[PDB]
Amino acid sequence: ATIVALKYPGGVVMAGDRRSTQGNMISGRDVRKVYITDDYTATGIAGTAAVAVEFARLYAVELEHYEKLEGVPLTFAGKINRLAIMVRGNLLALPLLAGYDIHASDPQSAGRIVSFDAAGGWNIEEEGYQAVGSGSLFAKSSMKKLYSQVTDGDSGLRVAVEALYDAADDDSATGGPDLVRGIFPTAVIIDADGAVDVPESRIAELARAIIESRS
Amino acid sequence: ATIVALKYPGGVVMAGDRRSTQGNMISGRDVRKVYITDDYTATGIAGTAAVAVEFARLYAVELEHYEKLEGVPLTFAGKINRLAIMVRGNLLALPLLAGYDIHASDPQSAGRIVSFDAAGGWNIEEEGYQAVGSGSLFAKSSMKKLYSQVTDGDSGLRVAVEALYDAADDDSATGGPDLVRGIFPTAVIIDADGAVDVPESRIAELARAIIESRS
Amino acid sequence: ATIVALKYPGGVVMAGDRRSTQGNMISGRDVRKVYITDDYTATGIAGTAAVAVEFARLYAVELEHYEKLEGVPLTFAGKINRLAIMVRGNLLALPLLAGYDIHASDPQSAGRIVSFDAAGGWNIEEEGYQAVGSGSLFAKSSMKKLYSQVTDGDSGLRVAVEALYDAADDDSATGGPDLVRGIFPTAVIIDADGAVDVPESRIAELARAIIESRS
Amino acid sequence: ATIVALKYPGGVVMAGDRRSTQGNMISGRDVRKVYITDDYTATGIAGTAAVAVEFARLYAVELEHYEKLEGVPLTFAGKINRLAIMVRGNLLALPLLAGYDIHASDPQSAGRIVSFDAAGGWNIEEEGYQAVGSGSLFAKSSMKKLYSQVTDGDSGLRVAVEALYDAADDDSATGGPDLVRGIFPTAVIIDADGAVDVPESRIAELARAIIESRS
Amino acid sequence: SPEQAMRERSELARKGIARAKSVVALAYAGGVLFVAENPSRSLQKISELYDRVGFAAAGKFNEFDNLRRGGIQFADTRGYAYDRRDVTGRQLANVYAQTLGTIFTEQAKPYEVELCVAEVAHYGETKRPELYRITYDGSIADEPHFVVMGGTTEPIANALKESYAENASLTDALRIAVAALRALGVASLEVAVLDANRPRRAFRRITGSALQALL
Amino acid sequence: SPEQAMRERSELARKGIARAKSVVALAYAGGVLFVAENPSRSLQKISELYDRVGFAAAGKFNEFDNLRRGGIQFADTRGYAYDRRDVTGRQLANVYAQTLGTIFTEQAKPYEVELCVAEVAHYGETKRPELYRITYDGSIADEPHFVVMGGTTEPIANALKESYAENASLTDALRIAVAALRALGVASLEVAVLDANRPRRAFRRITGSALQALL
Amino acid sequence: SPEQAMRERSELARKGIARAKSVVALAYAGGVLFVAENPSRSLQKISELYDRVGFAAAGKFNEFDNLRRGGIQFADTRGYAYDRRDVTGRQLANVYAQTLGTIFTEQAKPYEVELCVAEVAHYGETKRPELYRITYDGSIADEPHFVVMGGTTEPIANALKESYAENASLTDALRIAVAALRALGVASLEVAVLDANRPRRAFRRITGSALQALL
Amino acid sequence: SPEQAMRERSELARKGIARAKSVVALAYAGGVLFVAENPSRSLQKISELYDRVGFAAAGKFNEFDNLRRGGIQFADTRGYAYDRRDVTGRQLANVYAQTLGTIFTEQAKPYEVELCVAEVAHYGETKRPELYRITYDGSIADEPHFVVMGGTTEPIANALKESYAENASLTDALRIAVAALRALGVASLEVAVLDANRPRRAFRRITGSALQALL
Amino acid sequence: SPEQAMRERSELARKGIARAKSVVALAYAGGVLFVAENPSRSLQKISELYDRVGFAAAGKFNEFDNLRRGGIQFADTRGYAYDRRDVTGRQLANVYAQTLGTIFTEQAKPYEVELCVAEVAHYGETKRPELYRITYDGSIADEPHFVVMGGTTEPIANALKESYAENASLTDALRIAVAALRALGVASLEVAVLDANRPRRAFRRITGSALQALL
Repeated sequence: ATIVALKYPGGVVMAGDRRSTQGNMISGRDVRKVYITDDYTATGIAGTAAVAVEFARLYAVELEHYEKLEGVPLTFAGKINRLAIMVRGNLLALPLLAGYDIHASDPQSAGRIVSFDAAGGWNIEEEGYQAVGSGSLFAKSSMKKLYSQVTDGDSGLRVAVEALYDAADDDSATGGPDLVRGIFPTAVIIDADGAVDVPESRIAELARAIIESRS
Repeated sequence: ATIVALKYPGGVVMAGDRRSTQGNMISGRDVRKVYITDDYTATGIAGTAAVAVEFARLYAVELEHYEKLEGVPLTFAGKINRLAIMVRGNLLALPLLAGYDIHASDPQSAGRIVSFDAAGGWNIEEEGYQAVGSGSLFAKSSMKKLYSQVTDGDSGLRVAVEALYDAADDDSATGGPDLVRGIFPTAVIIDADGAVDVPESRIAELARAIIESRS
Repeated sequence: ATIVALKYPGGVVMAGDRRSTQGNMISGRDVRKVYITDDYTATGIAGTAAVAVEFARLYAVELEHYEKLEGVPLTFAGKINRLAIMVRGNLLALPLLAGYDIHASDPQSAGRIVSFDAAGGWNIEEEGYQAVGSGSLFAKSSMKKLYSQVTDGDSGLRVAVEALYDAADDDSATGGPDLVRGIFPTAVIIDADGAVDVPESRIAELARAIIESRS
Repeated sequence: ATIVALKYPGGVVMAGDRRSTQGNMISGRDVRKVYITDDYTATGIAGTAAVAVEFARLYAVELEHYEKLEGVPLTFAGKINRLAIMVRGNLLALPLLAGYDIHASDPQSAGRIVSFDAAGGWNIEEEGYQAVGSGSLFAKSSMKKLYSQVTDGDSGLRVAVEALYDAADDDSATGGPDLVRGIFPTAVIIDADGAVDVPESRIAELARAIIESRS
Repeated sequence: SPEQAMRERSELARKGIARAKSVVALAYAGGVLFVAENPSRSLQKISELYDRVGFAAAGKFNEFDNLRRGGIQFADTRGYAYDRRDVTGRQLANVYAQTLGTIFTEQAKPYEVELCVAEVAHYGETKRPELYRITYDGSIADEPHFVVMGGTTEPIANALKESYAENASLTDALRIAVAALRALGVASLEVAVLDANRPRRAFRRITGSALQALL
Repeated sequence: SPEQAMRERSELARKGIARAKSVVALAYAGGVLFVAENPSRSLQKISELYDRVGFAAAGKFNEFDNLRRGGIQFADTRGYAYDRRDVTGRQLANVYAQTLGTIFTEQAKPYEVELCVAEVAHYGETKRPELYRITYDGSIADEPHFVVMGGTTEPIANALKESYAENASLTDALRIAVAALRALGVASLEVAVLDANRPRRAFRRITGSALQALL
Repeated sequence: SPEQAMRERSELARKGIARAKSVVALAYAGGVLFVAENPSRSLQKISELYDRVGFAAAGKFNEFDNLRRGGIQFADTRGYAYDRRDVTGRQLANVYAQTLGTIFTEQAKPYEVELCVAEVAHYGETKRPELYRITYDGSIADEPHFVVMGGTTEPIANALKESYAENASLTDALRIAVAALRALGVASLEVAVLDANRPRRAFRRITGSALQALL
Repeated sequence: SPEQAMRERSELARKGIARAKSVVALAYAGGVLFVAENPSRSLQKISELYDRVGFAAAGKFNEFDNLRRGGIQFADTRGYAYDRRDVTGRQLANVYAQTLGTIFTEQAKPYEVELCVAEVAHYGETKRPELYRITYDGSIADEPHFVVMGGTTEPIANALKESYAENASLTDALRIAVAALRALGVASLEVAVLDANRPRRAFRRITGSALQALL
Repeated sequence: SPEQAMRERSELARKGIARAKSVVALAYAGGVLFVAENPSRSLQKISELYDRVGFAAAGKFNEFDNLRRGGIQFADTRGYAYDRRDVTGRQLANVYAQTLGTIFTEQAKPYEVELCVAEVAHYGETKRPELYRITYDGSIADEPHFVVMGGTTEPIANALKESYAENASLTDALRIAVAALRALGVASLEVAVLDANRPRRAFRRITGSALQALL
């Protein structure tokens, strides 16, 4: 499994693969690993569907509990602090966080990426892209060369899909586009208007274009 | 032991074998591993009769306690949540859940199959069939080829019995049809009218027809 | 040690050997391993006399406590449930339970045999006979051939004594009839009129007849 | 160390050796290992003097506490039950119990011997003699041949002293009669009139007669 | 002066109970009939405790709702502990009486509730229905025919003592109960029965066009 | 002023006891006869505590039911601890007296109950029956012939003091007790005996055509 | 004299409640309308409990703020435990009634608060809105049309009983509620609605130029 | 006003004690003589605490039975802790005084009991007997000659002050005590002595033909 | 009679508060101005709670010092838990109100203190200052302009209602507050401000020649 997040002017994009395996045997085919936990925040865990969905549900419940109790949503700094408490208490796969900062001075530079290390410490990415999972190295090396082509949301989505394809090309634990069954990776786009899921047809067309170009 | 569940238009079927062994010695001959725990829900545990019957009794008691306390049966989403709490608390063999969703928009697509992994996480099957146990691989590989012939309840029952026969053919821990003693696998069918046990004569006739065809 | 129980029309019989050893040295000669714990229930533990007698005393005290508190004896289903709680709490040798169901629809099919596995799960025997202990395999293999001759209480007692003799013939930890000291196995018969101990002279005559036939 | 107890018509006798060692070095020469804990009960522990005397003191205190609280001495069945609780709580050397049953129907068959196994379970001897300790096997094998000569208290005392001599003859951890220092084994006789200690001169004369006969 | 306090508490409880509406229970041929005046659909005074045990109460809703929940929990625990046949109306009545007595004695303010427990025979068995009445101070009584609770019960008691026949029909009993209560259409009425002809669960609620047709 | 409070509590307890029905116990040749007026079959005032110990009470059912259950539990624990012969009527009477005194002293409201404990000799033994009376404040008395509790006991006490003979028959004692109580057919009467001729369990309940034949 | 204390506590609670301002709830076509007089922006008497559950209170702010927080916590816990559809207005009303009754009974000073709980149908479903009223002593009532709490409620109750129409509009209902309350511009007024047309979260707050435009 | 409460408690204790029977203790040549009026054989007011310590009490049986049991337990614990010679009458008297004072001070109702503790010299030693009197409020006094407790003690005190001689005989002392108590055959009398000539246990009970012969 | 106790406690609290000196708070253009009469330099009634939260109190020093310390600890804990922007004046006012209400209700003697909490906008933000007043019984109010506590507050309240202007200067506000308080040099005066122009910490103390220059 591999989850990739990269920043573009005016927002941030997130995507993940759809494969879960027990060693050398394929366990699932349409595993969803990216979820929307808030109006301006999405999370992703590289692992089984159950762990990721439980983590997303717990984070959403915590955020909504604070929101209902105090009547105001938490600041982005406070959102990261609560997430790290949950990660430390659990310990395991580590989560990836991407969101939008609506209180930032510059709207064009408001997208954020947060990563947690093995020890549970959180770091804020400054290179504009981050990948986690087994194929994280290949995806990051691909984004290193492909990040110069990102200028808007569509370019960022294309680059993320290409990074996922490159990661799946070199890792057997990551699944590539399934053009026989029709199962493509899921993506989430967060901007000033909020976090929205990308429709499967645009994902499908981008994957088909990348596959045709690679031939 | 092997428990197989597959979906057909308008319902779902479940079946299991009748063998329990201590290594290389046969312990039981008529072990029952599928039980009805609710009006629209059945469960199955691959193991000894005592563990399966205790699990079914506990699940039924929990469901009935909630039903009597609140006056309304739990939703299907809430039924899975309570079951996962019981599985996590115990840890071991893992259960298989099949039921009918009466609140689904499409009645023809209401059958559900739920599986729990080793870590205790629950997953909802989308391929239409699932098998657990020692002979799960052979049964799943058989259903992979035989699923194109399922169009109603009787076809699904035939395919499930054939999958059990194929699983028993390659695994020594799974028992096949006993035409000398007269012990055949047990099956449960759940539809819009509720969960009902299949009579032993229809099981017997299907097993006899499959055996004759294989000769 | 070996304890054998087999069903006959209208009741059930139980018997056990009279040997206890510490490895290769004989410890006791007249060990009693079958006890009557209720009007319609007897139990047997393959092991030392102290453990078996303490288990029987505890079970009898529990049954009598419930009987005096509620004024009605427990059902057969409830009797097994309480016994399994005692077995699980202790953990070891495993007990064997035989009794009569007076609430059964068919009086001729009312005898019951209950066995507990290593994990502590209870199972109800359906093959009509069951043996536990070190020589259980030989006794069961003997009853497999000798069960066709059981038609009443006396036939069942003869078959049980023959099974004990066959088990002692192949196992050094099980004692056979002592025709020099005069120590023969103990037996218990449970029928509609209740559980009664078999007198030692009928045991002695059956053992002598079997020994003479074997010569 | 070895403690031997054997039954004679109308009572029971108990005796023990007077040696305690730390491996291959002799530690004590006049160790007492048999004590009177009640009017009709004596006990013996094969080991150091301190452990045996503490055990006897604790048992006597418990018996006297019950006697003073309820005003009536415990039954023989109740005396064994309390002793087993003390043995189980401690865990080690195991005790030997001999006493007289004044409520028995037959006064001539009232002597009792109780033995505790390694697991702590108590057994009632029916062969008429019992020996515990390191030289228990030799003493028991001697009593096996010498038990036919027991007809009264004096015969039983002679046989017990001979058994102790035979046990000491083959075991280096058991001490024989000391005809230089004048230290002979201690004996206790329990009959209908109560438990009494045997004077050292009768012990001495019996030991001297046995030694002379063996020459 | 405990007498003054007891009289004041009894007067307060009687005043609290007398302001509540009237609920009546009848024993017809097929079981037990419960009739109550319930203008609110959301709040109910008649519920189910176990398979063959019913519940009815009059007074403050919050005070008897907790008692009903506790009784349901106790019945479920006792059924899972021993067996499903263990739970009877006597045990629930006794525990309710003890709880009410303890509340009356220790708590500052007594409960202003009246409790009725009805039981029916199991499927395929013949046994007269049992009705119990629990009064606020813990008093327990057995009523062979009918129980009237809440409000001015004397006129209804006389109206039910007159023109009452055993082994009546459901419709005849319903009309008799309605006429007695009036001394009232689909709305402001709650009707529940305990049908002894049901296999396992005897409780059944009549509401809607069925009640009007029966009326 | 403790005197005023003590007098008020005593008056309240006497008023509560005097409203209850009368239960009488007689000591005939074969044991102890218990006669009480019980219009309800479900509720009973006479029960069994141990093998040779009976129980009888008058007053509020819930108050003495708990005492009976506690006495049964205490008797069972003491029997399992030391021996079955340890439990006697004296210990149960003493513990009941201590419990009643503690309830009278510390609890807000005294128990309005009267307790009677009867014991019989063991099988094959000769000993006069013992009767004890426990009064609500903890007072204990020994009654050689008969105990009368509940209601206006003076006329019944005089009627029993006159025309009372030792070593009478069961029928004669039953008629004498019935005549004394009247100063009453199968219904509204509860009769139990403690038969000393029984091997182990002396308690026996007479109900039905047998009671009418005896009457 | 519990009656005097109860009357004094009730009088104190009524005096405390009657000094507070009036808050009214209306059930229009699109949901539930809440109107209250709130001169302070910082303090609010109308809040949200769950997706389709509202909250309104009158009295001391600190007393009902804690109740609101506890209700929110309980709703969140129950939603995370079973499912999001488990939480309903009935459970919150019941737990609030139990809490208020316990406060009234045990605490030194009763709470001078009035509680209202309103629920609306889920998205894409048809169901009439439910309104509940909880009174300080734990009394619970169901109001089909409107609930008026705080202050002299009689004139407002009459003004709302007259000129009230079902299935009205938001503006018409707002004007009716304002006229009833007067019998009041953007300031010193708090308006919240439960919009059933919302997908998941029905609570919505109207404040600012929107309220003036609606007015 | 602690003085009023203390006087009322003292008056209540004196009234309770004065209704009890009289028990007297005498110090003759061979030890201490205890005489009491005990019409019941089952209940006893004179018991044994240790080897050379006696016990006597007057008043409510349940109140001093617990004190006797506690004293026996304390004496046994102290004897097992340090030595058998550690326990003396002084320590028991002191602990009884502390217990009685604590009961009088803290408990709601004082104990209506009178305590006497007598000690005798050890075997082969010369020492005058010691008598102690403990009064309900914890007061302790030393009586050189005799102690009279219970009932109208003044006439008996004068009758014992007159015609009392030291170093008298058992028979003479018994007659003197009986004559003093009368100011009375085998029945309704309890006699116990503390014989200093006994080796270890000095307590001895005289009952039956021996008492009549002594009288 | 809770009303009498409540009135007496309120009168005691009012009498205690009215003897204290007067402290006043003003909201000028740059923040919040605190003026108090403090003849002791060591003791202070104005302190700091968080970055933008102030504190002022009147009454017994020891009673509000503990409240100030608890508020500081709570603010620090909440800031370290979620974020520094989480802490606001509303939460501190609410927790102070709950604490004061609990002290008034449960504690024997109410606190004779008056509390004021003032908050200012963050750096680079525009928002009107907020002032809260907490009264001894837990009552909370919002004051838009000024808060006057301690002593005869009516003349100062009128003097501040007259001649008060918004957006005034520090010097003008200081003179107005001093004139209102007089209706007073460097000594016996304590002045603190909450400067909104400060980056992080807004609290500032004016003492010494600066205060004289401002005056």
